[PDB]
Amino acid sequence: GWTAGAAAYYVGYLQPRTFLLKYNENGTITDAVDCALDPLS
Amino acid sequence: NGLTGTGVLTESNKKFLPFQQFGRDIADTTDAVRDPQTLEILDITPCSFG
Amino acid sequence: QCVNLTTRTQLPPAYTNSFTRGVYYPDKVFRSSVLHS
Amino acid sequence: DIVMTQTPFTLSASVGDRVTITCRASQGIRNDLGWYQQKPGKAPKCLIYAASSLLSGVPSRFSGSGSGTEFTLTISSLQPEDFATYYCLQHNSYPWTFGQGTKLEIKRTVAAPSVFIFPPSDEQLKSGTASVVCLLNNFYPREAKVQWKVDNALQSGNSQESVTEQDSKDSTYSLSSTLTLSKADYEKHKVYACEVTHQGLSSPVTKSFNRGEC
Amino acid sequence: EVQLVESGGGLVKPGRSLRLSCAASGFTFSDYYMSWIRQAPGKGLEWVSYISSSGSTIYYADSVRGRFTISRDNAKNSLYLQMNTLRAEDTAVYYCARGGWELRSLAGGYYGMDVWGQGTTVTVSSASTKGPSVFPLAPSSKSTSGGTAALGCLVKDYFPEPVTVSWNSGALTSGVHTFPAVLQSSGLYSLSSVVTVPSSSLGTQTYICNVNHKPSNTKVDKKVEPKS
Ligand SMILES: *[C@@H]1O[C@H](CO)[C@@H](O[C@@H]2O[C@H](CO)[C@@H](O)[C@H](O)[C@H]2NC(C)=O)[C@H](O)[C@H]1NC(C)=O
Ligand SMILES: *[C@@H]1O[C@H](CO)[C@@H](O[C@@H]2O[C@H](CO)[C@@H](O)[C@H](O)[C@H]2NC(C)=O)[C@H](O)[C@H]1NC(C)=O
Ligand SMILES: *[C@@H]1O[C@H](CO)[C@@H](O[C@@H]2O[C@H](CO)[C@@H](O)[C@H](O)[C@H]2NC(C)=O)[C@H](O)[C@H]1NC(C)=O
Ligand SMILES: *[C@@H]1O[C@H](CO)[C@@H](O[C@@H]2O[C@H](CO)[C@@H](O)[C@H](O)[C@H]2NC(C)=O)[C@H](O)[C@H]1NC(C)=O
Repeated sequence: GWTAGAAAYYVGYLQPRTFLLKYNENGTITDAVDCALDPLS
Repeated sequence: NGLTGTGVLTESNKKFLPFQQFGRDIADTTDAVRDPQTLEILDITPCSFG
Repeated sequence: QCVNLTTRTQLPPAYTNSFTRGVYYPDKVFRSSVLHS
Repeated sequence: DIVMTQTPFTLSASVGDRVTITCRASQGIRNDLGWYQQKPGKAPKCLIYAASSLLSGVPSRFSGSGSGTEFTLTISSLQPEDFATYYCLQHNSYPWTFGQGTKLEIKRTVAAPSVFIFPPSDEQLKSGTASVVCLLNNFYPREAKVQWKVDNALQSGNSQESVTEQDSKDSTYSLSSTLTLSKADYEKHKVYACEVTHQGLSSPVTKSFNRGEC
Repeated sequence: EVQLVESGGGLVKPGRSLRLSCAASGFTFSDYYMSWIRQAPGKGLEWVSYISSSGSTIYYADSVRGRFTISRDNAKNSLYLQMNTLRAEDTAVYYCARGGWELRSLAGGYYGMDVWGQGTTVTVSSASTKGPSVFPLAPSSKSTSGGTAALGCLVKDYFPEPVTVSWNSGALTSGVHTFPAVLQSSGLYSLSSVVTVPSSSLGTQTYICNVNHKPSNTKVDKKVEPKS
């Protein structure tokens, strides 16, 4: 008798991407942008 | 730790994560370092100026 | 030692949006107030 | 507990043909079954460990098929290193219970035995006991019958037999039956006979002697 | 590699006790059930005892319960049987076996009884150690048929199971066939070894059976000749 609960998980896949990453006034990355993701970026 | 250079060493306020040893500026020069024996962070400032 | 307890009830594959997730440090370098690529 | 039954139980085959062994169970075991092989005089070794999976170093002619019950081991293209006794064991619940074995014999054109009867030696009759030996030499079907008769009375319960391993050259068997009497009881009868029945004999063969006739 | 050895067997008169020991090498001994498994002569395999780690769960057989006692020592990597008040149906070859794999940890190997010991022989007989009595079974016309005739040697009434009879100091290998020893009601063994030889050669050459009894020190050569 094995019961399973009601959690969840999520799976996504990686691609070769170029990222723009700003860190913070003390290390730790606050934000990054994905180019090739709209003509704006 | 094998990285050679010249300059002035001063006490720092930067605070490294445990997996970090060197710190780099925008010109990619090493400007901070963690001392491998006292585990304190130091700033490296060039010597010529003016 | 093995028991496969599965039920043959397939399942429509759902999807959801990872908006801005999954950003790691791709090095062991320290940096402050910058915009690295 | 959980009992196991192996169905073939003394299977006989030629060399280079298909062989099936079936093993059933008295509960629901999922895939926890192992097949073991014992050659005479050694320790048993595992061949299949989860009803379909060979071990490392087992040749690819053994095959396992399985279910809740009704497991099967198959040997295709038999080779002379594969003649042994095969057990099935269940790994599901403790205590782990064995099957019953299945000896696998080598085919051989029906061969009738040479029969020979030996009276007791004069040295033994001094000691006070009489062994009467009857020998059956070379023979495929081991399902031979040895009937002792003393003065034409079928003798029950004073004989012992043993049989040899299937011969590595001509794939035959040989059998020795010993009838044991006291000197006193030996000296009370005349004709000692040994009547052998066997598939290679159209009617049984009797070898006999007459106590006290040079 | 991985190995299991045993010791302690031999011969015991019934109503007395024995102790079998088994030593392992190459495992993590606390991650496996251990088992003792007997095999009677001329019969099949049959489990005797199972024990889990720390000795909490213990299975005996219905034929042996209340007389045998398992024990483990995970520090010394050792398995035991204390066999009390032995009987004549305990004459068997015993095996130490590992098949446990203990479903709470991350062990290695296969799931099954993959590794085995080598076997230890226990013989129960109020006997002692007696020497064989030998007779020659003469070649006779009742044994003769056409081109060949058979002659042999009957070696009977001995307890210490390993006994050997050769023909002509090991010369004749053709037709020489020693039959399995038989265990009488008296408790002593007996056997007879026979060889066929061309009927033209009844008495012509040498046919002397060399009887050697290794637990004792018996060595006797007996010649077999046609009946007087
Ligand atoms: C790095 O930045 C964080 C926030 O961006 C700083 O955390 C705050 O520090 C001020 C004063 O230093 C405190 O008054 C706040 O309460 C802090 N906020 C939190 C959420 O902790 C942090 O001090 C900075 N410096 C480091 C980590 O060395
Ligand atoms: C490296 O070795 C030095 C000594 O060779 C250690 O320095 C000691 O640090 C403690 C601080 O807990 C002081 O109380 C001692 O006086 C120091 N010794 C000397 C000789 O200065 C240092 O701790 C060592 N590195 C590590 C990580 O322990
Ligand atoms: C788990 O389910 C599978 C499939 O239902 C069983 O695995 C066998 O899988 C092979 C191919 O991988 C098939 O050809 C067999 O027919 C399957 N066996 C059966 C009996 O259908 C597997 O037996 C199941 N596991 C357990 C422990 O029952
Ligand atoms: C681990 O893998 C090696 C092969 O890399 C196996 O070694 C083979 O063992 C079989 C059985 O004796 C031999 O027929 C092969 O010749 C061996 N090959 C080599 C390269 O040694 C080994 O059996 C494997 N171990 C286990 C436990 O499966």
